[PDB]
Amino acid sequence: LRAYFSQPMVAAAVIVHLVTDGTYYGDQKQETISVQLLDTKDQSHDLGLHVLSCRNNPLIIPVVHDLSQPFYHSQAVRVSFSSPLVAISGVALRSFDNFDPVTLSSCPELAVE
Amino acid sequence: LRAYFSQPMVAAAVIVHLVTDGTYYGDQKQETISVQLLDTKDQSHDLGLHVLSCRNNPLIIPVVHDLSQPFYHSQAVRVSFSSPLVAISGVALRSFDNFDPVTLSSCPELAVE
Repeated sequence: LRAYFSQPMVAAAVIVHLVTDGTYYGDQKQETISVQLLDTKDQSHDLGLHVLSCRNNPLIIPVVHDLSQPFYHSQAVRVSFSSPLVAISGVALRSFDNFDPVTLSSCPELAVE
Repeated sequence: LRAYFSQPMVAAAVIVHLVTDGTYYGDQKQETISVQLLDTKDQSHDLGLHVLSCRNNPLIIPVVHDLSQPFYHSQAVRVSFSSPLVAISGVALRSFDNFDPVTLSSCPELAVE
């Protein structure tokens, strides 16, 4: 599931809202969702495998970004799952409202004798 | 080794400059250094165990901060090691020069008919 966004911002977290866990009524296995952030430079950043629970309806996936590496804008989110009973109502991107960390990294007379 | 800093800022990375690996001439074991960032609220954040090498002389330790969690100022760095031959010339804190991410998270007439 490839979801695009109008304004490419940083991704503090990815909110994935589901209405089905994907669990079949005859199978006891749990269902996992894998989320890859996509940049404006078309690069995939893995966010890992997460199980699906109705208790965690708006799944919050926290993006752990290394502060030495530069921040990057996020354009698309690819959610990869291997179960056809999984349903997603909407995918959200969480950003910082006060600042954009990507673009932020971009008088009298003085007399000396 | 508890090193304090004058201006508490964020810690993008910790630079630990060494002049000895701590390796004894009769022992083949490597020597590890553990670094804990200390906050202004007096809380320890673990940065892990790192081996000491003369090739990797400045020893840039990156800090992987989860973007959902709030940023915190760093006051002190505690470097814990269990070998008496380890020597440290200086401990540095790497921050963002353009912005402080902690404190950054803190007209005409309109006529309506």
